[PDB]
Amino acid sequence: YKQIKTKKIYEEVADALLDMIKNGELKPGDKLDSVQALAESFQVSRSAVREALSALKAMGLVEMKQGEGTYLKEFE
Ligand code: NA
Ligand code: NA
Repeated sequence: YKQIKTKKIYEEVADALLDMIKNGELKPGDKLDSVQALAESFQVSRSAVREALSALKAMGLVEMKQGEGTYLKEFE
């Protein structure tokens, strides 16, 4: 029961972001914090955050509005 999955660091970060989506902290259409801000908040490298955001992008959860920021997808 307490045989918890072990994960790579970027996967811990991706899961924390998914959690925030589920709990309504990060809402569809919201601009995500910068890589630097997320790295500091999660106590990980910029590299880990970028890999986590690539994972979310591959899940179709992320987009760009023209440019200058990463946004949670609002409309599928
Ligand atoms: Na592993
Ligand atoms: Na973490």
